Amino acid sequence: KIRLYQFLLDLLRSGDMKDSIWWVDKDKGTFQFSSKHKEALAHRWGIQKGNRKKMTYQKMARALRNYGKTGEVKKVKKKLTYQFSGEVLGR
DNA sequence: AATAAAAGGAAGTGGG
DNA sequence: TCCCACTTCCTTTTA
Repeated sequence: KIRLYQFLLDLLRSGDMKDSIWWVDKDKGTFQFSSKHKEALAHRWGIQKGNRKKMTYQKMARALRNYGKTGEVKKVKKKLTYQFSGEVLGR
């Protein structure tokens, strides 16, 4: 199955949920979720995965934080903002 | 208080 | 066996 970081990168490239997520600085790989519309994006992630429970933004961000150690996605010190690694952006 | 973002330990689930 | 890549649950902290 698709990995969470790839699902988010794919959405940013397609623009299909432009009111839920957007690039802040695409050259740096920084992106930001919508305060009011992030839950719809989280719901889509859970459905794509076929998870038993409804996915929430809180649970999706819990998964996002696990990428901090390996580097694929890191939290930025700005509201609802994260950053992909150069490796993820290049791949 | 009400609301929200951010955090992570711990245990459960999937598919190797 | 036992790690993958999350998911689920619960609690805490800060603004």
